[PDB]
Amino acid sequence: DKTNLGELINQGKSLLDESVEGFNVGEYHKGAKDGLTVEINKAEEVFNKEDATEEEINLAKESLEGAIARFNSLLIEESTGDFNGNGKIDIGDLAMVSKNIGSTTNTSLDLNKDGSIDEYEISFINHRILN
Amino acid sequence: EVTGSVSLEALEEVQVGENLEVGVGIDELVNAEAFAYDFTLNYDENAFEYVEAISDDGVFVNAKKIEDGKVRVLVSSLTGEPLPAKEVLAKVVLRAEAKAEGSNLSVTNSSVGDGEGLVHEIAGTEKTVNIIE
Ligand SMILES: [Ca+2]
Ligand SMILES: [Ca+2]
Ligand SMILES: [Cl-]
Repeated sequence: DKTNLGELINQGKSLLDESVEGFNVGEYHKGAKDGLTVEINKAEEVFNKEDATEEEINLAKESLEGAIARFNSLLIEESTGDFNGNGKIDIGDLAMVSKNIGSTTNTSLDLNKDGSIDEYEISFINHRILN
Repeated sequence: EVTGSVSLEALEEVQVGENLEVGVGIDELVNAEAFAYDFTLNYDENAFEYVEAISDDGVFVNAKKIEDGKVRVLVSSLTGEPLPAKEVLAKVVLRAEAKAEGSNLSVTNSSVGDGEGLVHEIAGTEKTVNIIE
């Protein structure tokens, strides 16, 4: 039985259909759509016929559900990049990214969730402040 | 108690059709370190047009025109170290369009952020420039 796996695949494709990457509120961080696509394809492979065992199907559902969660976590919100959490995005927030450039331990400052703080975060904060 | 002041350098005289690079930095910052810097450059749009903002590779710069004669600039360190004082951090490139005497260049609305994300105001500065034919 692959009904639920197929349902999750269709949820993922719908997220792709409806989403755009960019720097603005309601958009997703660069790479979000590529990442979700890789995971949908993994799930699609298991979905496609043959002798997939119920455990293979279950692992695939689990991984794709995690991928959907990760995609949603990459949604840019009003407060994204307001780090000290003082209600606005300003030069203090840009300074926090700068001080922490190269950090692999600051997993609230890692906006695109790629594992480190670099020019992406700098570029994002500059864009939000000025626009 | 944090105090500080902007630095501003440019040629004292340029001719119509020549670029004026206006170099902005931090003259002094007391009781804080700055990893990012937010300032506004004011100029006379009757004398100059705004072209772009540039920087050397230890610093990231983005700027946006607010209105004629007013450009907001953001500077941040790429080095893992604070922005240094007594160095040009960003240059705002203006282009001379018309003759002018004692045309004012001023930096206002200037503040810095520290490593912990705290913001501090710093004092602006001004100088004049002549545009000749
Ligand atoms: Ca903030
Ligand atoms: Ca990152
Ligand atoms: Cl400003």
